[PDB]
Amino acid sequence: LHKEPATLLMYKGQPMTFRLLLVDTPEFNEKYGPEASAFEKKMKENAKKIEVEFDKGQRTDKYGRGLAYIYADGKMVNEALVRQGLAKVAYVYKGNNTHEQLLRKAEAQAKKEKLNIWS
Repeated sequence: LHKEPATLLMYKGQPMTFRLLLVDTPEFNEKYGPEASAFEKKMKENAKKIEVEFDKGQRTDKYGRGLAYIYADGKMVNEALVRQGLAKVAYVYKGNNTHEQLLRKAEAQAKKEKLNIWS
């Protein structure tokens, strides 16, 4: 796996929608929805540099969205949302799952700390 540059996303010169692989933030109309969006936006904007990392499976979902691990100055958005209790670890049968245990760990930390979603 490898990281690629992106800018505020602009990927290889085009804007695409990106989805956060292996994590399920609540939607805008759900509890913690707004706080999840706001955590994520701030982390992206304040970042000096943004990077996208594809997994070894499909690169796009059925909606056309990039399935990726997104990194702000070397910190994984996906994981930090999850650690904040602001996303749950998503289900995956197989394939696009390389950071699963890393992310499970964060969730555990968040759950035992009773943060946001777990409360």
